[PDB]
Amino acid sequence: SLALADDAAFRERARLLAALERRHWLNSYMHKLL
Amino acid sequence: DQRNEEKAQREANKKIEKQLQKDKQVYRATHRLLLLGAGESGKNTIVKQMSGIFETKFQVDKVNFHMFDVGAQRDERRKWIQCFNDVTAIIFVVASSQTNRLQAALKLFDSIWNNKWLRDTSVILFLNKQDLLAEKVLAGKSKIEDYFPEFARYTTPEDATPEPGEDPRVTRAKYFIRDEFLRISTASGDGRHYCYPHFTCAVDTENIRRVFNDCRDIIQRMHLRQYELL
Amino acid sequence: QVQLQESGGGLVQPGGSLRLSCAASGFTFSNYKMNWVRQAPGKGLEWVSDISQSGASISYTGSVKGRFTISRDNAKNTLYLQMNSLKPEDTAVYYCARCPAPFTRDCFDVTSTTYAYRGQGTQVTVSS
Amino acid sequence: ELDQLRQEAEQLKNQIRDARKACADATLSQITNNIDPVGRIQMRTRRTLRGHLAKIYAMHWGTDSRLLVSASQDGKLIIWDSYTTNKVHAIPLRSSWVMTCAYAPSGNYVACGGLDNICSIYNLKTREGNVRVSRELAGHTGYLSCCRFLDDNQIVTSSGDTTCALWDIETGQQTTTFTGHTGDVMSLSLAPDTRLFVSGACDASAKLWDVREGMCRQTFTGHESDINAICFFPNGNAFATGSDDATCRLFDLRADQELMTYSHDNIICGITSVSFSKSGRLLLAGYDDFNCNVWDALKADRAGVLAGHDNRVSCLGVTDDGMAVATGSWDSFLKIWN
Amino acid sequence: TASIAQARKLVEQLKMEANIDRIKVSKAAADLMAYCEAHAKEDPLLTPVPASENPFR
Amino acid sequence: TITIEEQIVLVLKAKVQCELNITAQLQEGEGNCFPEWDGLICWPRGTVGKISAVPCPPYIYDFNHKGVAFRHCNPNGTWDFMHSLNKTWANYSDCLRFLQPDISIGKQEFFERLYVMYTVGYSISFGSLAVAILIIGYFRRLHCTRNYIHMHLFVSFMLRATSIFVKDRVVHAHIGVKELESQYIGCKIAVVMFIYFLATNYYWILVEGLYLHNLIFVAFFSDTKYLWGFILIGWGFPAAFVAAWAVARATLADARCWELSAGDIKWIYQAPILAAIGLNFILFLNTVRVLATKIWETDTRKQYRKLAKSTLVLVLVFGVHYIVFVCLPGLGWEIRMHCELFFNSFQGFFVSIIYCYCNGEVQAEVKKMWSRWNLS
Ligand SMILES: CC(C)CCC[C@@H](C)[C@H]1CC[C@H]2[C@@H]3CC=C4C[C@@H](O)CC[C@]4(C)[C@H]3CC[C@]12C
Ligand SMILES: CC(C)CCC[C@@H](C)[C@H]1CC[C@H]2[C@@H]3CC=C4C[C@@H](O)CC[C@]4(C)[C@H]3CC[C@]12C
Ligand SMILES: CC(C)CCC[C@@H](C)[C@H]1CC[C@H]2[C@@H]3CC=C4C[C@@H](O)CC[C@]4(C)[C@H]3CC[C@]12C
Ligand SMILES: CC(C)CCC[C@@H](C)[C@H]1CC[C@H]2[C@@H]3CC=C4C[C@@H](O)CC[C@]4(C)[C@H]3CC[C@]12C
Ligand SMILES: CCCCCCCCCCCCCCCC(=O)O
Ligand SMILES: CCCCCCCCCCCCCCCC(=O)O
Ligand SMILES: CCCCCCCCCCCCCCCC(=O)O
Ligand SMILES: CCCCCCCCCCCCCCCC(=O)O
Ligand SMILES: CCCCCCCCCCCCCCCC(=O)O
Ligand SMILES: CCCCCCCCCCCCCCCC(=O)O
Repeated sequence: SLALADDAAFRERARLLAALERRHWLNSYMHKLL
Repeated sequence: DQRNEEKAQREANKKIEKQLQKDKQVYRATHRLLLLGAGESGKNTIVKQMSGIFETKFQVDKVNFHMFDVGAQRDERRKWIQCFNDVTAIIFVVASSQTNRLQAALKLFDSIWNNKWLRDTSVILFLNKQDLLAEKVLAGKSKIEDYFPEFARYTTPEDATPEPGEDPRVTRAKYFIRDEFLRISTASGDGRHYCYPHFTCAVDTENIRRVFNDCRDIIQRMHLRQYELL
Repeated sequence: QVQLQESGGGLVQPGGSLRLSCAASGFTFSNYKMNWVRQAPGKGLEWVSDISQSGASISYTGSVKGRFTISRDNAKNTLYLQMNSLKPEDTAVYYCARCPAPFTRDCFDVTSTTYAYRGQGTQVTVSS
Repeated sequence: ELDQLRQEAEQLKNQIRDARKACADATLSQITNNIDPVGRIQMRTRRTLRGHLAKIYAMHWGTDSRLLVSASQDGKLIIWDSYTTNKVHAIPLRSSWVMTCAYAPSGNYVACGGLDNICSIYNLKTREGNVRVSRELAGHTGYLSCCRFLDDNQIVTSSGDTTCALWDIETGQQTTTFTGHTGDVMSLSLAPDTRLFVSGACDASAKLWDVREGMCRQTFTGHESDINAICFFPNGNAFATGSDDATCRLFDLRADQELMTYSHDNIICGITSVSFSKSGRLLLAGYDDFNCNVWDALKADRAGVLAGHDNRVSCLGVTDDGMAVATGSWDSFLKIWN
Repeated sequence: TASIAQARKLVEQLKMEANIDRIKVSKAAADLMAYCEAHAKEDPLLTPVPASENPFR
Repeated sequence: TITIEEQIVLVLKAKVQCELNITAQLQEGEGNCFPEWDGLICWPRGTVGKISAVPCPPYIYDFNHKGVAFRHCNPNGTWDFMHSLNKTWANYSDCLRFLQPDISIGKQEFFERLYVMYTVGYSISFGSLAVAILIIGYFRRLHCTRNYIHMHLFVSFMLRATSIFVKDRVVHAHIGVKELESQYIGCKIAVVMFIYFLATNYYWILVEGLYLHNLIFVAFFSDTKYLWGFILIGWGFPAAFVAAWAVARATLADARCWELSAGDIKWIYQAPILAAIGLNFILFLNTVRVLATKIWETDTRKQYRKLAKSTLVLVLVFGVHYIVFVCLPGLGWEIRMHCELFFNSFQGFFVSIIYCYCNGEVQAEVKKMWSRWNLS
């Protein structure tokens, strides 16, 4: 994560993908409510 | 019939393989020395302090060493010296000072060094009779100046360290002979095998530690050659 | 049959000059490093000088370094030793010896008593 | 006193040279030009014996073409089964340096010789069940180089002290001594009839020795450098010598001169071991430059190259039936070529 | 007097070596060719043995 | 960094807490617009004729806390419904800034390009080291303790590369759509084999450090006596702390997949690995010192050139670049990540070149085998 470079790339990419899917689901959920 | 013979033969093979794999560790752990020296030079003092061939078995720092001294053998060396390529080191012991014995020693060292099958075997070099050489040069007889002309036009090297209580003429003769062996060793310039020259007194206990450190350097440089670092 | 034949020598005066020859018969002369050995009366064999196969690498004993001139003739198959500024301590029996193996730098046992690849020798005496 | 003997020796040598030139009616190459060539010979490695730790200096095949004896500098003498690559016997030698090994024609005794100057004979009968020294022989000042079994009770041995010995194994004392050499005696080869044997030596001469008489019948001086190894032609009337001058020479006893010289311009490296085949048409020589060459004996041409050893091939042996060739080199490997 | 004794031994040895019967080179070489030709078929190295007969194969 | 599943949990908990809050103030009532829960915000009592602006709720990571949600209350006491259908009208524009999706798209493109770069580098390092293991294993003479340790290193290289490919494909496959009106074991075994063969590679370069440094620095070091020790350390100590990490991660957190980092839990595997890299750097420094001493003891320009060449090769073998890049002091972070992944991906290829392609013994064996094939 913080130290290891390949682990940094994988965990940071996983965090970005998780935030992206969470944001997309939140936007879709609000659009369904709106 | 054939199956029983094959079984017995396989069991004998297994026992012999186990014996050879128990002896392989002993053979690879224990290092080997060839104590080659002129008859004038005191290698008898070496085998006292440190058949056809004689054997000395010892160990230093849990490291086993066998040192092999040439006993009763014919002066023609050109065939049996090839057998000693496998040994870890050739300790070559000469006397510094009647017949000339320094030039024949230099030629014999040149023959050892330039051998195509001794391009992977390192030579540890002992210059014995330091006190005798000091007494000869202090006596006022220019034996080394007569034998070697370059000694007259020779300057003591600055990097070389002189032992206390020694005349500068003594150190000049000592490092002059050392430089003679260095020029013979560096004339080839191959770098696969290295020569280490060490002065040795008539009575000294440091020789075993010097051989230990030199064999350390030989094994380490051989491993560096295997790793291609050197 | 490998045979080496020394030629020249004799009783000479000190400070003079002398030429020696070595007729080498029975081998391919061009491929062998060769050398000279001497035997002082009542003393052992000591190395004198050498010459390589091509003739580039030349070395001498220090006590005669700069006083002898070794040269090999591969065309006429003869080894030639020139000796000027002679000394009374240089009286000896001279042996033209051949190193044992072709294309090798190392001459192991050229200086041994019973070595079989040297000539019969010649007597050189320097008495005033 | 010395002049009248040295000039007489030179006259006798000139008479021998003139007799050889008078008897030289033709050359082997000239008459063998009209002989069908063998051609390229391809030999494949069938077995590979991996048991030794140090360099394998010498070997000797058995008379049954089944068991081979190999000696190594580590102190191990190993008797191998060629067919199955199984180690039949392992013997720990008292002296690490061993320069020769021999296998008796009966097979009971195996002998090894080395720098210790002592020939050790081991009995393979093993009534106790463990291999033990049957006898140790110490009669040679010089380094021991070669030994070969005539039979169970007599052994011919070669040493560096310019002497060849015939030892009676039962008594333990030399039956006779041969003193003709002026140089180190590298090797000897026994003829099949065993009446005569040949000794190659470092004095650039090969000596035919009579066992019963005790003197050398014939002297061959055709070699520039040290003769490392010597072997017999199968009939026993001729022999081939491998020498450090990169030439293999075939000498005929009755002709009393050099029949043929095998040499190549590129191959300047020394020769370590020679051995004929069963017929004698192929001469197998182990050269210094990390390969073995197969030579047509009649045509003086290279039939084949066996480049199966990374290090120099110290020893070469050929079976009596001729089925396989075993080569031992200093990379601790034994290669069997068929 | 070791040197003269050794020289006499060498002269006697040369006399013994010189007085030997010698056979013509062509006849003996023809005998060698006949020996090579006669045993050419049986030789495994000169003529390869079949794989089934071959023990090593 | 909040998980989507955890966000759904937070939304359900906020729903339960708001439903509990309803009971306290519902009974009294007012003529004004009735408070309600619409799934995101607990609305207050809406004054007649005035727009109510409520701050965005503080349990959503992706909302602007400073923004206000607008909703109008009519004089009839009901919240306004949209013209299109029977849905309550609201304005939520202030909560969702549009800069963050653009930043996410740019970062995603960066990760895709980075993924292609290390996929190519790990493909090259797999392809060269299959050939390297084939060459070293085929040759009988090259079987030695040193080459055996290098074969262990090369097997760790190939298993690391295969772990990268399998981990990327399996992790990409597991992340399906999950919606409530990926926890399966494969996603966790990809993570365990990724930070197990990363640890295995780093400990094997540590083992080669601890074997070259023991040959150089320790007198008459035995090859075969400590070989089983080295194999035991390399294959059992990473197994030990990776297993401890797996048990601790399963017990303490047990997320949907172990790809998401935990601050406390990560040190369990990070600290021994960083200790191994630091110790390897110390071994490198001592190796440079003693090797330089050997150079000084034995043309000056030839000595400096050989020292520089050996130093570069020694840096590649000992992994000095790990200390250099990790200790090196945003776009700069992206460039640093490119350099780190590029060197990590091509390190196996470089070691393959050094110990197989540029190795004198291996080249000699290949040339001799080619000559033997040419003659036959
Ligand atoms: C199945 C899970 C636990 C992974 C297991 C990995 C380990 C134990 C296995 C997988 C691949 C195996 C290696 C395969 C090839 C070789 C080359 C050989 O010359 C030495 C053994 C060695 C190096 C093996 C050692 C053990 C090994 C590294
Ligand atoms: C050397 C080999 C044995 C190492 C194997 C390591 C991996 C494959 C093992 C070791 C610890 C194991 C985990 C231990 C505990 C749990 C919690 C359980 O509810 C789901 C499976 C799960 C998550 C296991 C998955 C597999 C696992 C991660
Ligand atoms: C040099 C190497 C061996 C040092 C390794 C140190 C490891 C084993 C120690 C030091 C700090 C420790 C962590 C400290 C704090 C926490 C938070 C706690 O809620 C769970 C355990 C956990 C996560 C510990 C796990 C083990 C841990 C990471
Ligand atoms: C040996 C050298 C090279 C590396 C040493 C690394 C280890 C021993 C050190 C360096 C950083 C340290 C960590 C720093 C921060 C934390 C967070 C704290 O809440 C638990 C302890 C913990 C996790 C420390 C544990 C020990 C630690 C991991
Ligand atoms: C000498 C043998 C070489 C073998 C090389 C094998 C390389 C395998 C690389 C796998 C790439 C997988 C890419 C997947 C792309 C995707 O995500 O769809
Ligand atoms: C020694 C190496 C072990 C490697 C283990 C790899 C484990 C791969 C697991 C793959 C899981 C695939 C799940 C598919 C889910 C679906 O049905 O879509
Ligand atoms: C897997 C473990 C590796 C160990 C690496 C370190 C080896 C240390 C060797 C220390 C040598 C000590 C010599 C003791 C000499 C003595 O008094 O007998
Ligand atoms: C499952 C966990 C495996 C852990 C393996 C750790 C093994 C460590 C071995 C250290 C050996 C040290 C030997 C030192 C010998 C000496 O005193 O000189
Ligand atoms: C000094 C460090 C000690 C810990 C070393 C790392 C091993 C971590 C193992 C964590 C196990 C957690 C078990 C929790 C049990 C419980 O529910 O109370
Ligand atoms: C030889 C050293 C190599 C480099 C090692 C780098 C170690 C970095 C340690 C950083 C510790 C930071 C701890 C943060 C804890 C927290 O999340 O609050």
